[PDB]
Amino acid sequence: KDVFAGFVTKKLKTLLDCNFALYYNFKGNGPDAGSFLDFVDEPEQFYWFVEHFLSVKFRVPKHLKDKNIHNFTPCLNRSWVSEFLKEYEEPFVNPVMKFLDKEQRLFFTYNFGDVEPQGKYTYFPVKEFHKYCILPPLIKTNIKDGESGEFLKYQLNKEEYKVFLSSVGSQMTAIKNLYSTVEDEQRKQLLKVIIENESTNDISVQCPTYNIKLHYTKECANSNNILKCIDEFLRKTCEKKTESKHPSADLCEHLQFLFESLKNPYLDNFKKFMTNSDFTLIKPQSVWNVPIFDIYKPKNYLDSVQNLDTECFKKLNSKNLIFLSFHDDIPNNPYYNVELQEIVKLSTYTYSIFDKLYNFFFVFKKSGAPISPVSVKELSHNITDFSFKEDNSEIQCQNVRKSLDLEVDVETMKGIAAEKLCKIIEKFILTKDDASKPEKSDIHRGFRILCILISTHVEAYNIVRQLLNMESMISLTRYTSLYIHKFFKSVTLLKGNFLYKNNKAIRYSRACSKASLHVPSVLYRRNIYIPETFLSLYLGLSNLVSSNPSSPFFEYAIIEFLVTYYNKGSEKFVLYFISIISVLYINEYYYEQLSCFYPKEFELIKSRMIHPNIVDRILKGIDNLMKSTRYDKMRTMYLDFESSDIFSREKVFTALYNFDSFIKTNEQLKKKNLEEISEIPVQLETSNDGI
Amino acid sequence: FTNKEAQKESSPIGDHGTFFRKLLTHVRTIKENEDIENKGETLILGDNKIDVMNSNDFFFTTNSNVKFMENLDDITNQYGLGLINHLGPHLIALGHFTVLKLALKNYKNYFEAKSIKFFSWQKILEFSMSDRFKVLDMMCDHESVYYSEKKRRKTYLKVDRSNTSMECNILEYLLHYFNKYQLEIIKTTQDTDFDLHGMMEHKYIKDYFFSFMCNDPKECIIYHTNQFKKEANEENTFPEQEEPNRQISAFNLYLNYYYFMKRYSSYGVKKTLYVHLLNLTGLLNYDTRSYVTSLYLPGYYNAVEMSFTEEKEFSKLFESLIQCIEKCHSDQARQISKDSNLLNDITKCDLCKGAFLYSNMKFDEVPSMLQKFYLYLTKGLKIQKVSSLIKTLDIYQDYSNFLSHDINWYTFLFLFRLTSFKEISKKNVAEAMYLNI
Amino acid sequence: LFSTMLSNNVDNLDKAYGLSENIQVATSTSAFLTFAYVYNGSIMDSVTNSLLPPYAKKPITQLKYGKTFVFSNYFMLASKMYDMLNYKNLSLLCEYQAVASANFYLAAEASKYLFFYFFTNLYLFNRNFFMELANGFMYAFCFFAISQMYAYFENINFYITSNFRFLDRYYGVFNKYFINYARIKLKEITSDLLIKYEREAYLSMKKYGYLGEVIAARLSPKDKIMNYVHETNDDVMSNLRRYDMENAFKNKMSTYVDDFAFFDDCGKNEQFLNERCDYCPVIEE
Amino acid sequence: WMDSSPAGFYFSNYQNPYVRKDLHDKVLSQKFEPPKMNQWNKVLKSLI
Amino acid sequence: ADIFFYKYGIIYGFKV
Repeated sequence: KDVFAGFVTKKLKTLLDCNFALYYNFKGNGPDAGSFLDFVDEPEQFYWFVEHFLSVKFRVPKHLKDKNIHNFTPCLNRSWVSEFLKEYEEPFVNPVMKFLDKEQRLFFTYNFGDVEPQGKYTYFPVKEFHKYCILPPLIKTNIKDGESGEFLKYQLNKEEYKVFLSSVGSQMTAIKNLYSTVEDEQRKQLLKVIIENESTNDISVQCPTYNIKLHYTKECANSNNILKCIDEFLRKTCEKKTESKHPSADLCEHLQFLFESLKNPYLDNFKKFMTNSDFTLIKPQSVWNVPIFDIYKPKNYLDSVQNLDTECFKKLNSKNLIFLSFHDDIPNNPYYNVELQEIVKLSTYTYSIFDKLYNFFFVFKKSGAPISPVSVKELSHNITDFSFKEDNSEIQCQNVRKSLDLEVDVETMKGIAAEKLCKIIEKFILTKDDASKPEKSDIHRGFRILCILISTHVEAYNIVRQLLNMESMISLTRYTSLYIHKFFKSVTLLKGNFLYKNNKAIRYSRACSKASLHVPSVLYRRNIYIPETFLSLYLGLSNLVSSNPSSPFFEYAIIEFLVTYYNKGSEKFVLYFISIISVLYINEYYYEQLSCFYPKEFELIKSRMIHPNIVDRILKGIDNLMKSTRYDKMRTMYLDFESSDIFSREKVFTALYNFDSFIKTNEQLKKKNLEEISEIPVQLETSNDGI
Repeated sequence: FTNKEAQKESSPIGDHGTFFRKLLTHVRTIKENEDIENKGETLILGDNKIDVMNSNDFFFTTNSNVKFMENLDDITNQYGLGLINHLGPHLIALGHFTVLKLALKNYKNYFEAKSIKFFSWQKILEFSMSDRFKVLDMMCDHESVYYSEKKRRKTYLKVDRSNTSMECNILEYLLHYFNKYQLEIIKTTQDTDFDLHGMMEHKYIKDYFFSFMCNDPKECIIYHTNQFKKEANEENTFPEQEEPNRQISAFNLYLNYYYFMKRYSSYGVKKTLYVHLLNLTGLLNYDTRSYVTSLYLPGYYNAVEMSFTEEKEFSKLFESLIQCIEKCHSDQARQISKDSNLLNDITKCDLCKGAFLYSNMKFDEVPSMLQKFYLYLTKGLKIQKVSSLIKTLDIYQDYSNFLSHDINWYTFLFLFRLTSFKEISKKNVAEAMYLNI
Repeated sequence: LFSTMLSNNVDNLDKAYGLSENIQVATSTSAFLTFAYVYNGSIMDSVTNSLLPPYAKKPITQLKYGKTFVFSNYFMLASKMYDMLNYKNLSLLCEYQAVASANFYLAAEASKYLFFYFFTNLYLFNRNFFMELANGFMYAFCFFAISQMYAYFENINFYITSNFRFLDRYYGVFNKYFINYARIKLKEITSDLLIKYEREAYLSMKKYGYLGEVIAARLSPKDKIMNYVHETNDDVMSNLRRYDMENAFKNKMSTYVDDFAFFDDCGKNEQFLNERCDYCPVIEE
Repeated sequence: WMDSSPAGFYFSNYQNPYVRKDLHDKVLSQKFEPPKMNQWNKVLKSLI
Repeated sequence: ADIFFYKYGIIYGFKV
């Protein structure tokens, strides 16, 4: 328990160095790049590094080759932060930040010679000034039909001499054929393609984009309304251009080439814009919805061919646009503020992002014992019925407790589901008494069962209402569990949501949005032979598991599907467990809620559900099979990671009745407007010069 | 089936040794330098030009002489084929009798020691199309994991499968093509009101099919409904007499047989599809009456037409066969089998020689089946690269109207496809079948 | 003539246009509205046809001079043939579509938008008139489609695919769609919500066009190429024509409200959730 | 010929020069007719 | 017409 003056133990430096090596070599064959995270001058990168690498038990990805630091084997299954804050009394954050930055400095000098640090810029894309370009108009005519030998199409990546005329001529094709002055050795084929493809009624331009690359917190700390800090950075990149190591700064130039080419009120307002300190020209081009920046996060999924650069730390969400205009308006939007990361004690941060589930992989390898498949020869020694489970009897209307109501539309259901989950989270957050010090806790036992169970309810409601022709064919909706997923990725960023900057709802919201994803993967599956969409309540299980509910092999097939995930170490096992059980319960909920009160709807939809008496036998078979001399490690592990409130019919049906009661009560208050989840920007008029 | 005294009328010791030696000599005489470039094109049509295409027997596999049919029977019976000659490639009947043969060859294990599981053929058709193969695996006593998650044509090739006796390859082929037949029926009925999805709870398939012809999930006579007669117009014209009670059961034998024999030949396409779909919904449940009705319906014979999809030419498919016979002209066993004793353990190039001798026999001036088929294919339809027989409607319809003159045409196609796979000289039958696609 | 005698649901299409109400205006305003829709939808479907691959257009589309004079005579022939049997209401539609052939320089959206637009513009409360004119308009659109499909003059090969009776299929599909649309929303109708529906329809079309041009400007730099013009060789176009004819009725007219929202951090087995497709075959190599 | 018909002027007028009102009283009370191909036949014959 | 390939017109005239 030293005070951590300036240095650490020797066993910790090895872990830190292997962490640095894994980071720099993550994409492979790159132990030299300039992906230097500047900790001291950008505090939002320190926390990125702490979240993704420093406080995570060590695990090596796909890499089977040999990488410079040798070897990883002393460091596997250890987390740097938990060893640090248990060796010393936990100090402030600035000493730790300086210490890590200094050791990254010495690591980056020991390798890659003496090339300088300070990268990891932030990207702002911009393309159009008023219209028709910003960048040197290397516009491309992407018409088809006429490349020499291959599928390629037409290209006209033209030089800077393209420079156009004034308002004298107003037609794109006209100005196109006009400037054929000389065009050494390319004139005749250019006019060839001109007379060729002026027909077919399509001519494209599409000139490219330019990325401003400023440091976010070094130039936008004060000076709110991000547009302001961007423009003030733009006017500091003029000045007798002779700079050194200030790259991506020729933008003053590119616009000069454009201003001297159009007209002369533009030089006037442009030069009065400089050196007056009050002239905005950034002019947002959309409505700027909630998720502002698109931060980069690694993954064990081998991020696809969409690669931009190994410097892009943040980025504009691509539904928020920017164009450099004069004489325009800036509508009032509450999302222009510059909000930065607040520094924290490095213990409350590590504790505020932590859930036990993601340690499953590290328990598996510590316990071993991988289960073995069943090998049909053994299956004929253990199965004794082969009877095909038909059971087509009647329903007893005595004690079903009418709850269902088929008059609420779907958007209201989505709103009410989101509101109910938000209320549950609000209740779970405040736990008595939250007195310091809060040491370490897990997500309250029984929450995932609530998301998954409340999301299956809404998905099945959507399917049932679509089967009865109660939804207009112009406002249909696939995957109601989208609106939940999205809605919980940005719930701590919405004004007036009662969870605004709580910092405790993140791991509750993240838990909750990684499931909603797991519900419709079961409820929609598209089997291997005739892949199409079906709108049923049991075909998804049959396609996922490759068996029928009446077959004598259904429970074995379900358990084997789960066993394929239990091995290899994987949290998918728990989530798929819960999702399958939930679908089975929701079948027998809807069957007896329709058979007892909607006899017409029931005589239409009777063949899309199973029965309340087949589901009972299936569930009994599952629970009997889990507790028998095999598949037992599975049950112990599940009970170690999640609650045993499934397997209890009466504890699962009270949740459904409670949700129905909540709908009935708080439906006369539901006129909200369904926060939008789309990814296409909402444009503004911008009738500027295009003639 | 055989002990109607043999060694007296249907099996000599076998003069085919000299035949095979001379044939190999001939094919190796043709297999020389480039003076003739089409190998499987000149040894098929040896003598030309004789035996004009069209005279009254171009459509049948034999001429009007009974001795030629008797000789074909004898040749197939001498090798172990036996059953595949008297039954066609009928899915239901060949499955039934191959399971009976399997049960006779391993009687003590099944029904005395009771160490292995045994299912009837009428029960296997009642499982889902992914469980049918697992149920076949735990009956032929083979080792394999139960849960697969992939397709059968990719899981089959993950174990040894240097298999035991041929019944197990025959049943694999039959299950594969029964699955194909089911999927084709389901995909081709598919109106804008029916929609008939995939693995969908056989009971519910029957309920939904009856709730669409006569708008009620109870059974009704489909020949009297208005949905049955949307394309053409029908008449009741049945002996409405009870015999002996009201409410005929829609699976009755008399009703179905009567309507078949009276008017099946003047139906559209939707009506033949509806007839076969009614029979299939009978077979997917237990319903012995559908098991019996499926013995005269024509769609269970011509499911072999789905077997030819490779873009090779007929000559290459003949060359593959020639090369598997010459592959087994070296080893001692087996030179010949005596009869079809049904405990006889048929081997592979026994099947090879049987299919060859069956397809390539002549009677003193008359072309074989290969020559009639090849002449129809090249001079009649003018098609090489035999996978265009099923790519266009008119070609396919003429092809299926030609094949329907004789049921030995289906046996010819069966025996020819079984031994003309590409990797047939190295591997087994079902293994080559799955390698081919 | 033969593909028309050999069907069941042409008389239903005939009886759907302009019933003499009681004693009333006798579809004069309906005549105006249908003529206006012919006039505009002609340009609409023609500019839709403008950006297409080969094998999807008629030979009357490639010739340069005298292109809007052949369609006139083809449609006049079709109207003569429809009149010849008994269908005096299906020949008037072809007469309109032949008169409106001069100006020849996802769809139901524009159909309903134009219908609401012109109706509200003309009547600025009788509720039956609205229903019969809406039925006539919506059936007239499908009639435009089917009438233009009686073409392509490919000697025999185009009509031998597997269906050849497309009229009954199209009628069943559109009948179901219109029954649903009429029963659900357009009910309890008065002179307040017409303006509403018009506003939301115009907003919806503006959103559709905006996203269309956006994805058009976005599709080029991506590494996801779909050819959109495969070949001009006269052997692969027949494959594609047959494939379109076969898989035509394996699609629906339904639109979804969330089709540009996507799932994040999927696995390898959860990718199918991002396809947003019907009858999606899985292809390997 | 089509863009000179009595019913071609208005459909070319979407920027309203007070055209909606007289269009609507021509359609409500007066008889509004689309051009007939019979009219175009005589023009065709004359120019041929 | 007479196309099916020509790029110009081969118009002729008939009556039914």
